[PDB]
Amino acid sequence: DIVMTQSPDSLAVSLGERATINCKSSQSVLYSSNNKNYLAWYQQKPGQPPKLLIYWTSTRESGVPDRFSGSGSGTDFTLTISSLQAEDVAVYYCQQYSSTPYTFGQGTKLEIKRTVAAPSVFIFPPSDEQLKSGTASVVCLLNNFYPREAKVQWKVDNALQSGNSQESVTEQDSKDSTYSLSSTLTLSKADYEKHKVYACEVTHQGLSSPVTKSFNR
Amino acid sequence: EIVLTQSPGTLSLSPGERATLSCRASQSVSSYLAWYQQKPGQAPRLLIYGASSRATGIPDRFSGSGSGTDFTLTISRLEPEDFAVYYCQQYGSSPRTFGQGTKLEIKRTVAAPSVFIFPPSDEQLKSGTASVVCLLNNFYPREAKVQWKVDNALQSGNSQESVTEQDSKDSTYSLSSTLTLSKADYEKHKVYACEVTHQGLSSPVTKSFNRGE
Amino acid sequence: NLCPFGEVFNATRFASVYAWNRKRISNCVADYSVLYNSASFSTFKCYGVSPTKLNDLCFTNVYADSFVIRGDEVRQIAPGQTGKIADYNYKLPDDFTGCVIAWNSNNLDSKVNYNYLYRLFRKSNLKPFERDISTEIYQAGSTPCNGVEGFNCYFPLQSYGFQPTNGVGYQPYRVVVLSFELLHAPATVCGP
Amino acid sequence: EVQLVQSGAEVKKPGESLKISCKGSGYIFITYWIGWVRQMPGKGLEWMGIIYPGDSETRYSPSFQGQVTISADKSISTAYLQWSSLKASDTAMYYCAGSSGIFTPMDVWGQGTTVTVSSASTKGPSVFPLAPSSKSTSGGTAALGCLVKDYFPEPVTVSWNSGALTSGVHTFPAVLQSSGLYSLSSVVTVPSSSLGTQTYICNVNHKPSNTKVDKKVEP
Amino acid sequence: QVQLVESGGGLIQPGGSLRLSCAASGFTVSSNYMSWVRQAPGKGLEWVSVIYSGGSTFYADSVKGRFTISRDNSKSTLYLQMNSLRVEDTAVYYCARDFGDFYFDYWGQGTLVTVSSASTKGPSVFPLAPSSGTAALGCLVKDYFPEPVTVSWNSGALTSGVHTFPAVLQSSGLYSLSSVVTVPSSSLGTQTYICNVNHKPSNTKVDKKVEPK
Ligand SMILES: *[C@@H]1O[C@H](CO)[C@@H](O)[C@H](O)[C@H]1NC(C)=O
Repeated sequence: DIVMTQSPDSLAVSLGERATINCKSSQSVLYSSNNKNYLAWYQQKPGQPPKLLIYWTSTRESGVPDRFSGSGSGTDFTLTISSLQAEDVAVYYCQQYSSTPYTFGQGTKLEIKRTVAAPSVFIFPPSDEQLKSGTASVVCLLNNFYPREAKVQWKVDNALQSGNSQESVTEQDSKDSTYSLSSTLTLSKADYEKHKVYACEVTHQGLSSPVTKSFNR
Repeated sequence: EIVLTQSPGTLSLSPGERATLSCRASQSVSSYLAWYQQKPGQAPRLLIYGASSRATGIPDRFSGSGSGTDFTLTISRLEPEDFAVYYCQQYGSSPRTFGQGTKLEIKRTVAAPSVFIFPPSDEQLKSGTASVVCLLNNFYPREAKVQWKVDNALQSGNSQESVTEQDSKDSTYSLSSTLTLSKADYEKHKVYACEVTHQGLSSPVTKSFNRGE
Repeated sequence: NLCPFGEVFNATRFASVYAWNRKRISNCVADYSVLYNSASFSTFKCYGVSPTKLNDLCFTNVYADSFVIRGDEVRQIAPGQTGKIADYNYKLPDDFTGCVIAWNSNNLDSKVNYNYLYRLFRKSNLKPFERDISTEIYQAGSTPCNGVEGFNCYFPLQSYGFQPTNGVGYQPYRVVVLSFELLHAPATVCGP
Repeated sequence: EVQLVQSGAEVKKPGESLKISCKGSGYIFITYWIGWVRQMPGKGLEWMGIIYPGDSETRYSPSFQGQVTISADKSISTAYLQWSSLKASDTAMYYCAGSSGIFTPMDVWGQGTTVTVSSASTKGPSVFPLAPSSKSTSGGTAALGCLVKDYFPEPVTVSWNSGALTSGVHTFPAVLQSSGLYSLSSVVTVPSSSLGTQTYICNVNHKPSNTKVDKKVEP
Repeated sequence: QVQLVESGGGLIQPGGSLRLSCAASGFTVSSNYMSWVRQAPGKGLEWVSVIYSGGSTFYADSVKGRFTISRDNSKSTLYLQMNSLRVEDTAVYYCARDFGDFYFDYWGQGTLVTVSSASTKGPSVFPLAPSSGTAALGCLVKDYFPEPVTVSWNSGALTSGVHTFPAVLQSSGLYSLSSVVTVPSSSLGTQTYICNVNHKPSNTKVDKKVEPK
């Protein structure tokens, strides 16, 4: 199997700038004496099937805008987006069709590099309706921030919480190109009513110091 | 996988007649058929290829016919021997497949069997087992019935039969019925008999011996 | 200057597989949209190239190989295949860059016929894209044959029956093999 | 313009047998080879095999050899991907890709088929409100949402004001809990001056369970 | 003249390996199609493998991935390597000269391949004394494995009326055999009869003398 390796794994390029993605081939991707490399590039938007952009490392599929460019030879190949636009946010794969075992790349995530935006942090106590069921969920919301990297830590009475928190992140927004994160702290009602303070601590690049949203039961 | 069906499964005729054998196929093979003759104890011998072409050295009395799905092998002026298991093979579509075979046997006058019975040898008795053998020599037709009666008691489940092919000299079959007993069981009985029923016998023929006599 | 694809595919009669015809195509604009998007082809297998993008590429030369074989043997027209035809009549290289096109021709080439031939005996397998038209008597023994058929001396060519009453596998199939050449010489076969 | 249309989403228990279809339409289709690509949740694309519909020639990837069977039916121009026995490791989305030859790029892609193999059974979601308060306001904007918990299988559609309220909404991707059920949260940012004038209701629909819940969130 | 002589068949445990040779004369092996055809005991003929004149090899599904066909031009021999052997593979394998992957115009004598977990055992010969015009006598070849066993009378001097029955598999898992002759009466005593039994798989050679008791 011809192992295909891409670099970088994730790329952040500002609007209207140039995006470059590399693809390294373990072997040759030549099929015969055509001297044409049997390598293709695919674009997959979130929730979308893959779409073929460039094939033979240089020829673009019909309808592909001119801002997409492909180059390379031998074992090194590169996909170039000359002027990144809001519609170019997707995951890009390189795939060879030289040998019968078809191999795709690891995938490169492309996001729009916007300005640093501090998250808006909100906390929600569990509802009385849910409290009747015997389990209490505390939700901490991080709204409209960039970059995606953010640390969320739950402290209950200034005691760190482990193993009872799950995070979920939205995709990059079409308009503001920001991110939203929701951390859910799930607990039994017995343990929920054994403490008073439920704090959500958030660390981000856009924060001079970590913020803490808390409430008293 | 084309399957070849042959009819009849077995055919018997007297010398000098004409034997007709049919080979039917699952799908049309367009005359891509071959015929073979396999005498007992011998390898198959090519008879007719292409469903109509005789092989080298094959007498003119053999003849092939038919095309597509239905085929026919016709043999005329049946001499001595010339009777064996005849196979039809198709080579229209891979894999190549054979027919199940059509056994051929000659006919002759009905001859009664010569019945002989052999008590177990004393050398074998020393080993702890006794074998009693009944011989049905030079009889026709092949169909015959052999029953073992020990002290006028019918014996079942401990005898095996083996019959030869047609003799070259006189087309006579021969059958051997062998009774297997332990040494202790052999000493517990006195009279061992072999009763033979055949088309050539008006009444069942029984050959018996007494142990120690 | 239209490329003579119609001469090859729509030919009144085809050549036998052992003497397969080859058409050299150069210095013309090729419109493959007349060829594909037309149905009537029971088998259209392409290797290494896409017929969809054939109308905007430039190739140095294009070859069209024509022959008639049985339906069972159509699979033998493929890289890495083995058989009577792949070894003795028509061989495709393992790195084949082209399309193999076949269609049933029981109406045309089957007569209630006996004119299409194939090579049945050969001492060695065919090299790719090799044409052998020898009718010399095949020598299966140490005895020389002196050009007369006999024991251990067979005519190397056999004829297809091609009867309309046969099965689909036995029915004749006209096969056209498209081979594309990309020499460093200036390209002469392009498209719209 | 050739198109590939696959079958609907499949939810099966482990050990069952599944057969998903992929039908294509287009004049130039005898030339098109149909392949299969597996994409596990959050991971890349994995090539399983390819088949030519004309002669049913099938070439499998070694990683999927014997693990799955690829079939075709040229009469109806459909391709199939069948598992003898399903395992929980097979929870992934499967695409069928069309290419006009072997060793050519795959131009035509299907919409995809989602296969969720799990030992869990269908369960309706429980919808709870995320009350907007002084802990959920940014001065001029107030954040409120709905908590969807303990449902199976995917998907769940959440809408606010029956699709009227769309600006500033965020429906987070479903997270799979250790219980085998999914949990999802959807939140909306609305002006803090409309907490009394307007009524904010989230509509959670679970078609597999026929569970329609309209929860009203209020301070 | 064309000769096809085979060798290498015998007893092999299931899962083992066996290779058979087929010496060829009268034609060049490298320039002809060659095939192996097997015949299960009491069943039809099945095509196993073929090697083309160009070296191409094709196998049947039931033996694909387990059997390998090959030739040695320098020794004019056709080989069949049987790996991953199964009990179902037990059959008589014939070496046939294939004419263009169509039909077999010349066949080898055939060699038996027996695939069983049983162990080779030598036969035991016991006299069959004549009873008290024409008299009958014979020898009993019992409890040998595997096939075959060859029997002779007076080292080939006596060949008329020699009926050798087909072997029958007993309940013990071992074959049994009886061979009898029909010598005219009054020849006993003046002429001594000895049956020559040979079991090549066990390298057993017994010349047992049968005397009228
Ligand atoms: C051959 O004739 C058909 C109609 O039978 C026509 O559609 C086709 O274009 C012709 N072939 C070529 C290669 O143009």
